[PDB]
Amino acid sequence: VETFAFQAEIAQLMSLIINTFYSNKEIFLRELISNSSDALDKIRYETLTDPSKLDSGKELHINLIPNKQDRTLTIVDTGIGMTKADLINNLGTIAKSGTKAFMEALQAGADISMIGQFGVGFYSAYLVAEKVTVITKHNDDEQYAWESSAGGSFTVRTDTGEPMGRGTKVILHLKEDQTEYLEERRIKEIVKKHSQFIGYPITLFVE
Ligand SMILES: O=c1[nH]c2cc(CNS(=O)(=O)c3cccc4ccccc34)ccc2n1-c1cc(Cl)c(O)cc1O
Repeated sequence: VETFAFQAEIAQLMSLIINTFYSNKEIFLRELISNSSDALDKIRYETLTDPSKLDSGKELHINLIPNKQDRTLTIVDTGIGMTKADLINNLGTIAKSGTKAFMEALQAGADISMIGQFGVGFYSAYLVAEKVTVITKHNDDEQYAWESSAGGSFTVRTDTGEPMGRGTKVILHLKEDQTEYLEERRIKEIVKKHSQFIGYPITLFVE
């Protein structure tokens, strides 16, 4: 298991997300679905020139899976996925130029929801999750698991769980007071409000 530090601005962003009083936490789902849509756009794009890219799975979709027993909400997509290097590079060790000014804007009152437009919407997961596990499989690498409970670090390890074929699964281990996100009606409402016209099918599983 390898442990990495979050880049300083990323850690600062995570703390802002966890600490700032902001009731509109439901935006986390819109942001994770947006990332899934980008990943699906990318594999679709690559397949236009190389159909064999879809050998690991032809279906391009997003599934939302609540599990009340585990207190988890999982967002699964069959997008391009991430290699180990992609996880490290994109989920914690590098901050895009402009991140410092963006956080200064948040502090002066800009809406936390702007993290999506800026390109750091994944971290919205920490509005509702005490821990996030990201399981991913890219055609060019083996299956990996990234994980973090914030606190300034994340881990990466090869994953031995159920093979995914291709894509990414974000497992949100919900905070005790955020169980509304395991309810069918609540998830349905959020998807309709914020993600109704995504260009790939979104299936909300039930229990
Ligand atoms: O697995 C992948 N591959 C993805 C490829 C892109 C392309 N855009 S990018 O800026 O080049 C970029 C490249 C690699 C990793 C990125 C991670 C986040 C945002 C942009 C990233 C977008 C999302 C991707 N995801 C993914 C990630 C999260 Cl966090 C999620 O919740 C669900 C997901 O499917």
